[PDB]
Amino acid sequence: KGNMMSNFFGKAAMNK
Amino acid sequence: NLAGAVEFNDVKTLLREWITTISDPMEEDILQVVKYCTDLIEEKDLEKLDLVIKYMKRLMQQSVESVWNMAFDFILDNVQVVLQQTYGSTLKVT
Repeated sequence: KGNMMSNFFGKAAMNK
Repeated sequence: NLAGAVEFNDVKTLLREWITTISDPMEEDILQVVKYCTDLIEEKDLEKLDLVIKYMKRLMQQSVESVWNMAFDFILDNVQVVLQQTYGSTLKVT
């Protein structure tokens, strides 16, 4: 679900 | 913003290792950065646009031969196109 090969910005996205 | 924070310390810590380390940038960080570039134009925060674009371009410029040179040309294209339609000018970083 998204990320393709492990998001670098989208991992550090507005999400906690 | 950049991902979740408008802090240039966060922006910088995203962009720096992204451009230098990731062998093949997936479209999802590429679409998030282009989104904010065009959004910083419309949100009157071309101050932060200055910071984001100058740092992004500088690293993608000094990268020899990678996808980052095409990403340089792509992101910088779309931001200046919105900026010439909105503000009527295209900021040349130089």
